Amino acid sequence: SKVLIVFGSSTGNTESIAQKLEELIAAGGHEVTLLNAADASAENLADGYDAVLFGCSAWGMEDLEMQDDFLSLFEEFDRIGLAGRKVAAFASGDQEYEHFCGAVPAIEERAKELGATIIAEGLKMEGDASNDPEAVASFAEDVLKQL
Ligand SMILES: Cc1cc2nc3c(=O)[nH]c(=O)nc-3n(C[C@H](O)[C@H](O)[C@H](O)COP(=O)(O)O)c2cc1C
Repeated sequence: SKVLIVFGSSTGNTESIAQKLEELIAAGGHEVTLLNAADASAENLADGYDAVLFGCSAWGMEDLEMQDDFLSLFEEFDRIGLAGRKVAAFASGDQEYEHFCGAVPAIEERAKELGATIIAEGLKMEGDASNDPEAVASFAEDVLKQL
């Protein structure tokens, strides 16, 4: 299967998780493409992919709850081509904040509204990939079960 992992990361944490997921998922035999959301154009972004994984870190303040680069992309979700495709979401955040990884449920929410099938429980965790390999590895296995 073909997987696109698009992430918004401001200190490299979610970027980290995204590299790890690519690693684990390629070891599962699949073609993976890793895309920084700062470099992504929403229009037809999902063409050709069997599954799309969305990474987005949590930022309660100034920023309209989402990571910068991901907010610009998320607001164009209906241009991506998500109808009929498999989708899952993951984030890095901090439990000490009132709303922990709030982008997770919204990504799942909008995707599903645009006709995508959510294939794994959304990953909410703190730090980078190495901070919590067990959380990353579960997310990956769940995705890999739907590929
Ligand atoms: C300005 C500021 C606001 C934050 N707001 C939230 C938030 O409300 N919810 C949350 O879960 N984490 C919040 N965090 C934690 C960050 O999202 C956390 O450091 C995360 O790992 C960063 O991910 P990234 O490096 O991939 O962008 C905040 C951190 C900073 C410093």
